[PDB]
Amino acid sequence: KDPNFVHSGHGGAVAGKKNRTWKNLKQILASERALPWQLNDPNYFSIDAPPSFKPAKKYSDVSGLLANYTDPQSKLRFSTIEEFSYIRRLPSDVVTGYLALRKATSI
Amino acid sequence: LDPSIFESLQKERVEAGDVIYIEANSGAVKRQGRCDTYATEFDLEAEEYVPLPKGDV
Amino acid sequence: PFRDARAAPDPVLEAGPVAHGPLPVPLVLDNGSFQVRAGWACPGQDPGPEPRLQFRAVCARGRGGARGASGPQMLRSPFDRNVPVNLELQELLLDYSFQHLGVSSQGCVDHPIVLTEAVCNPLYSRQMMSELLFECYGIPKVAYGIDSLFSFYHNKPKNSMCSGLIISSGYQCTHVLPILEGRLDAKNCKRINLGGSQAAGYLQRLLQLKYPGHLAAITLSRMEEILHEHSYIAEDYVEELHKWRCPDYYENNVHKMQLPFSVFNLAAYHQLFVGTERIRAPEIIFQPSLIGEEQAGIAETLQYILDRYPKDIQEMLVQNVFLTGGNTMYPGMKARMEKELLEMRPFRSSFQVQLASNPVLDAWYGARDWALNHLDDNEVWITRKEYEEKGGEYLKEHCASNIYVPIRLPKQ
Amino acid sequence: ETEIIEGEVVEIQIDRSKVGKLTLKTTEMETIYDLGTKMIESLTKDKVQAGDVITIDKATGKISKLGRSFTRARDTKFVQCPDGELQKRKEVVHTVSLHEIDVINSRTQGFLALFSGDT
Repeated sequence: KDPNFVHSGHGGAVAGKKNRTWKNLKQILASERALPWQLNDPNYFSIDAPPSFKPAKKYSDVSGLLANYTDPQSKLRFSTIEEFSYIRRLPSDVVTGYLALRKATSI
Repeated sequence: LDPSIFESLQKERVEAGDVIYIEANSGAVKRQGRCDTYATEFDLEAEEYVPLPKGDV
Repeated sequence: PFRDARAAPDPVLEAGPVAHGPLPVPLVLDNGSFQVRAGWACPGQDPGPEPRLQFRAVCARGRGGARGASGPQMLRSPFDRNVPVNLELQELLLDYSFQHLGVSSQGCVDHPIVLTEAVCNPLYSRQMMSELLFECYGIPKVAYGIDSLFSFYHNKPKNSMCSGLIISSGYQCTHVLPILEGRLDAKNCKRINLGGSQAAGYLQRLLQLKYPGHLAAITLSRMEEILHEHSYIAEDYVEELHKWRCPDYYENNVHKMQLPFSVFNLAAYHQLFVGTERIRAPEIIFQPSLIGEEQAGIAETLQYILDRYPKDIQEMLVQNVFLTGGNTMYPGMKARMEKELLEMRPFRSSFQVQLASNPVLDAWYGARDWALNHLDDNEVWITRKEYEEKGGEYLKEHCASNIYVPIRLPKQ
Repeated sequence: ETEIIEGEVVEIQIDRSKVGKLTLKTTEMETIYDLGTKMIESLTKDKVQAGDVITIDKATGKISKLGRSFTRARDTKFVQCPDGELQKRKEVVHTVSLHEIDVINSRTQGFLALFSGDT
């Protein structure tokens, strides 16, 4: 049949209260940060890109065109008069959608 | 740049991200506007934003 | 209209298509969070005849434990952020590949393998992976290398030492890999924590909020079609979206991506008009603040890693900007990249932007050509017995693999 | 080509450099704008208050106010809010006499000699 029949207990949660799989990536990184690293070493987290040095261009939510404007109520951003005529008619279900879609203040 | 051209940048009130015209004979300097990659730095600021020049440095 | 994706092909084989010549013939294994792909190295054949087993790296099993749908057939995946971090699914993912490739007879996998891994791989992940691969699968010797540098190794002129930027872009990360005389400069290499998965998830979320009238009719597995087939990366985004502002250009380019049919029917069976949406999703890797993330993106990172070198050594790596990985499938990706690069290179200076001869499969063909060329090397592979004297975090530092740090892992 | 903002100012907020935030309304849209330092030192300098109607030459930060809106004529001229969008790419035609270019070029502020007769 198969390459094995007696697969060893590698170190998932075999019978513990925790989840069956290994430690998730955040927990691998939290434990990998305990090792005797030198300042120059290729740490998997040190590969993270910088925070952006530019301010990020305002793109409109409902249409993707360049947004000059942001609404004092819905905090969506928009480019033209007819897009405001649309944004104020949206249900709050999708207003909180578009804010969360760019991880704005909406929780 | 020599320090006299830098005094001229400083009189033109130039900062990093401004679009500048320098003439190397005359020592003439003109600020032309902030580069529009910074046009989102505030939602209104009292400046004119010019697109990054489509021409030779 | 959309199509619908395939499922359940019949790529069944014998004990294995083991080639002639020397006794070992290795498996070439590519692991990434979109797809697994695997095949025998097929030595002495110039074109690889089949990169066998193209399938989505997502799996399911019965709630009574009775069956495991590991192949292309809700589901789960063993990766996080395009690194494997699993055992109980990672085994049934490997089992499916070996069972379809052919297993010889005894209680191990028959012959050596090259297994593709993350750019840097956390020491624990390679330990967990080598522990699976030596405890359960028992491979006689193993090579770990990087999808991106393998696709570069294929696209090289020669078996020669080279310098370049690998602009890689897989399912959940895109990485800029500066390389110096074949060595990956992992000291100042960088990645953006975004990729095709997050662009497809964004394109889903856009059309969900555009069409609440049928949130169930669009689905991620259909977004993967319009993201590969009809989306394109801008030559420069703030100008492309400006020509999208006028109705005449919009109507000439907005796409009739119809849903399947049973008022003009479109309230339930819309044509799903995509306009700037066929640009926005591609732009995620260039401008990740489109999805609210504060990461620098593929243009500012390329500047930030490059300007840290001496001016006289920036040239011979910008002389090989190499685009690779699933997102580089977009039409216009070369044409964008050479603009984003012209806008940051010294005024008269030359640059060269090369696209992988296949945007994605060259990771596997690269690992194939690599394994074929390195088959009979000793020092290049982790041999099975080395895992009793090195902890499984260990790496051999061959070209197209990461730096090794002299280290150990405590475990019980 | 000229960048003009125009609208009723709905609300205006300032705090310590300085940070601040302005809102405007036309008959047909609203906006909230974060202000840069050289707008803060203009909206405050020209004593702008909620219910004013203002026109801003965006490139310069000059506030051409137009009285107060009719919806705040309770508690100056009064006027209806501007129509259309807040920020207009206006096109301005302009005419200058050939003599008037000759005079602007004559002195440190030559244009006074257009009026004063010092020419």
